[PDB]
Amino acid sequence: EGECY
Amino acid sequence: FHVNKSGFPIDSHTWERMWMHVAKVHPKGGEMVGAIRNAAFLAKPSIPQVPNYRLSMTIPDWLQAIQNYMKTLQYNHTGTQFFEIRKMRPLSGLMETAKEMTRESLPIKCLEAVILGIYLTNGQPSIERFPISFKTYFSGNYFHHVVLGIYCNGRYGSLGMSRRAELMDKPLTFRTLSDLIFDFEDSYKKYLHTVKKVKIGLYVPHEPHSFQPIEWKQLVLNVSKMLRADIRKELEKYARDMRMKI
Amino acid sequence: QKSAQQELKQRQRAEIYALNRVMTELEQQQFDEFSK
Repeated sequence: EGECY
Repeated sequence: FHVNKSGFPIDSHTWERMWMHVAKVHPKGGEMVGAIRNAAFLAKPSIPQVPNYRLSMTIPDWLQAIQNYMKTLQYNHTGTQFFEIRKMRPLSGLMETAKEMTRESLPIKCLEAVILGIYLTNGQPSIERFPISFKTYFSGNYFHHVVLGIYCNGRYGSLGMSRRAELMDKPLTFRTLSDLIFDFEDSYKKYLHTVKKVKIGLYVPHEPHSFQPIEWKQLVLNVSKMLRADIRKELEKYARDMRMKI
Repeated sequence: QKSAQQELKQRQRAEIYALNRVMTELEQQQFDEFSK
């Protein structure tokens, strides 16, 4: 996902 | 937002890229990186024991042990995700990666945590697992996040990993899916996030077919456009459909 | 063989956790500054 939040 | 695609040990390109990112991000940059790289007396971090359900454990204590294990791995603030997760890969492949997480024992972010929570709860049929995905908006940018929804003994909860303590694990005390989702939304608003989309997956099979992947988006609600009465209406309908195996 | 590779994995892991602690402390400070 990347940002997580 | 780099991902390690090189396996372990991490290759030069991926390793040097990680260090350059954190050097840029951190205000002491080069001094910080130089203090760690090739330091002669770095603590060897202990390796936490992988949790395993035993009949002597209550289900909440077992779930808490899973969550504590994830917390001990730590949320990955390095900027380099260490385990590649292709979300559409069959579960059989994702579970090999989850095992690799327990073997290499490194920090993880939200998507890796969901895969890991599936792996560690596989084989306890009393626990139903399903991904919950969020798209949020904060100060002009969109953010994506995912946790592992849990349904057990008529109660909902979650496992996960987030930068924020209120956007990950939730105890098995929510009587409806709506209550669980609305608790995430209320938690997000503490950080001035507006939830744009909520995606609910299907139950993840404990014994999936060889090629079965996780289904991430069986229900998609554009919650920013809906009144809360309609959000609850739609979540409750879908949750009833889940519980009936329709 | 695979021996020198395991040594590299362990050194990389020690550095990763050292770095992750520092970055976690950074994110904690920034989050504290925004929430004030």
